[PDB]
Amino acid sequence: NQIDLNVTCRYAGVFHVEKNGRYSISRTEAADLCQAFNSTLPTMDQMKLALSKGFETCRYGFIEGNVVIPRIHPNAICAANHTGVYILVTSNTSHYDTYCFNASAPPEEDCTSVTDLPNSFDGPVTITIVNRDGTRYSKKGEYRTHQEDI
Ligand SMILES: C[C@@H]1CN(C(=O)c2cnsn2)[C@@H](C)CO1
Repeated sequence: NQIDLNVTCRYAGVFHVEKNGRYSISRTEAADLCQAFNSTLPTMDQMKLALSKGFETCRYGFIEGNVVIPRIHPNAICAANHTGVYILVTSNTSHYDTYCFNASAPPEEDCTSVTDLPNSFDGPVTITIVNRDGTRYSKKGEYRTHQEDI
């Protein structure tokens, strides 16, 4: 009973979280997941400031109100070559990655590793935070509050 959470650097508190190496997070699960990181879904303004500090990914993820990809460099296979905060307009499906915002993080680029999931609750799952440099932090618990997400 294991969940891997791959996380990035933070940029003005905003970071990306991919669960189990595939698009697998619902909107309800995303809010609960950021809450376990003492974080919230970023606002569009918070995401635009993170972008300005150096944040980009090549993966769709929830923010408050939309599903987006922050892009700095145009790449044909990432958000159809767009730059800026690219907003997903048309999709049949409901599961993506998520972004999270931690107000207590540093103001600009923070590429240190994430070493804790401070607000997860008691439960049976081995939850492993996997950093881009491969460093891992694991704990037994749960973060999903909606049964349909389990
Ligand atoms: C990234 C922020 C802070 N954080 C960390 O584990 C951390 C430790 N050192 S740097 N980042 C988690 C609470 C998620 O929200």
